[PDB]
Amino acid sequence: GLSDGEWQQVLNVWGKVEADIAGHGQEVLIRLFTGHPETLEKFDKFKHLKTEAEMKASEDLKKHGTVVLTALGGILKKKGHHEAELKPLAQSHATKHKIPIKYLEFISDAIIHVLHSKHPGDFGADAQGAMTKALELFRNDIAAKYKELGFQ
Ligand code: HEM
Repeated sequence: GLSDGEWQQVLNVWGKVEADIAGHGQEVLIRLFTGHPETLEKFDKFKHLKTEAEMKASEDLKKHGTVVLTALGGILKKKGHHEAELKPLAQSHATKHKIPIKYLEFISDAIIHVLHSKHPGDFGADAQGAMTKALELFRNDIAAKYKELGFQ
């Protein structure tokens, strides 16, 4: 798990996201979709986005980014005591959306990249370490539920 000092860094970094949740969310999803086009195919409602310009112009993509980052923020503020929050997300993403755990790795990496891109020089080495550990814990607990369901 994370130390209290590490959790404090996670939630300090998260204050940057909360100042512009929609912009961070849109950029996270765009980074995921352009870097890994197969992920776009999992969204019926985003398959029509042929270009990054269409993605950036999509108000509904920005809306979903707010949904995604609001959910992640709620989980992070539990500092690892997130079973109730995480279990339904793991179950919807395995059983309904059919999201391989690899794609959650992709989006975790996308979050780290967006943080550096929007806050260059202001996302320190300790902050990246702590946020990475928090995202790894999130992914690992999802993975446990994936394994329970036998989902690949
Ligand atoms: C930080 C990681 C993620 C979080 C917090 C997150 C959160 C959410 C939430 C809260 C919803 C709506 C409620 C639900 O269906 O459970 C949702 C829907 C969805 N998620 Fe995720 N998600 C994440 C990653 C991903 C990834 C990586 C993919 C695919 C590559 C994905 C695919 C989908 C799809 C297809 C839907 C339904 C979209 C629709 O409404 O048409 N999710 N997600």
